[PDB]
Amino acid sequence: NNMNVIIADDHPIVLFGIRKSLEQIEWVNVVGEFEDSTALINNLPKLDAHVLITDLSMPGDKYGDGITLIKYIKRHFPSLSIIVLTMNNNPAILSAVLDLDIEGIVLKQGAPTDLPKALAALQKGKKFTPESVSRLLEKIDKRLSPKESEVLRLFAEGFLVTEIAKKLNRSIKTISSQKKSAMMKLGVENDIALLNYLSSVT
Amino acid sequence: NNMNVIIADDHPIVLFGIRKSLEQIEWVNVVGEFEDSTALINNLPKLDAHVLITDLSMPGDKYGDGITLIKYIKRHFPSLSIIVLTMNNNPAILSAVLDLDIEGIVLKQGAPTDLPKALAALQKPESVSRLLEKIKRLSPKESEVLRLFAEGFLVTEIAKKLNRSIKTISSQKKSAMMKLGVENDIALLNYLSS
DNA sequence: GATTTAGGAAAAATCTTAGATA
DNA sequence: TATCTAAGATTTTTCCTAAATC
Repeated sequence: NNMNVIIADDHPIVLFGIRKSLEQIEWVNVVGEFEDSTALINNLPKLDAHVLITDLSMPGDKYGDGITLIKYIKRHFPSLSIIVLTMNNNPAILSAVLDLDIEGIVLKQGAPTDLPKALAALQKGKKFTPESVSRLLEKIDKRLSPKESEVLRLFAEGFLVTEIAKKLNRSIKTISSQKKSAMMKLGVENDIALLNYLSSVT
Repeated sequence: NNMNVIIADDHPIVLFGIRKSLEQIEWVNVVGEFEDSTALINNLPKLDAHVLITDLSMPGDKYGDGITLIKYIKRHFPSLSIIVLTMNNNPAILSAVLDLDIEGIVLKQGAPTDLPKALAALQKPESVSRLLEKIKRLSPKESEVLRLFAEGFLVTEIAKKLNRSIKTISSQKKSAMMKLGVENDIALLNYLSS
């Protein structure tokens, strides 16, 4: 019935915001606020807590951030239910976080009543998906072929398409075709978006 | 004597946060919260308001965002004092924003008290703008074009948004890269995240 | 039976340059 | 002096479409 929450976000003004917005829900209890991964993981065993609410990227270098951070948490506190609350509009990175079996994603964009919804579905033992989230996942075997991986690696290294083409003794259109379809598979629409995925799981 | 604030940020959870933290200060009045540039500029004349508190980037395509958006505001409501509350430790982009002559910056990182400080200095030359200044500088368009790019927008798309030619925007991006001593798009973005 | 490879067509982004601004 | 703008020819990349490969 009653609920124990830990909030982790590196923007203190946001942390304040989540605390104040969660303060409203009388079956929720804020039990720790944390600003880095390290303070978080150190105090995790100390608070019996049901729910962790985190952003992806934050400071904290021994335990990391993003996927890594969580994966560590699911591994070591499997009892603990994580909601990711992110600014991240990237379909692929969100998609990777959903392959982790977490209990929620909630974008920081247009989601005033989303969090309470996300948390309320956690009592029910159900998942919530913001309309905003599923919209972001509309683009989406999504696993990529060996050439596709190569072409992508080289690209994520700084190499240009025409340069990749020279290196692998293949046509520019071949390499572009390869990159382009990798991006299709990954549900990612532009180079900025691709590179950001490419450093998320890396 | 009393103070009227308009808050504009696209994260509603954050908007809530700022409203609740400002709610504490009895000589401050939240008079409008806004989530895009267009709703903001449309309601600007409707609220006699002293202070706009904004992030850089938000939706709103008639009037844009960031520098452009600000500059539009200082042009049309020069009475209005803007505090920018932003979420990036990019030195270059911030550099351009501090050359803008607004009446406050506050980073979203580590600044629970900074916002009422910023507002309180406005009662009584800029302290807040002084505060992290120490920490090859790029031109206002150059910063914008770069920001927008690093936001995921394509050169062609940037061009559409700003009602300017693709060659203008490319020329701007390219020279920003030159200023920054960076060779290619991969290299630029990687800088842009430090 | 999907991946690997490209052709021409096409569009997107850069290398010029150059007037204008301020 | 540095910055804002964009036409002009050029380069890079993608769109569309289709062949051999494995």
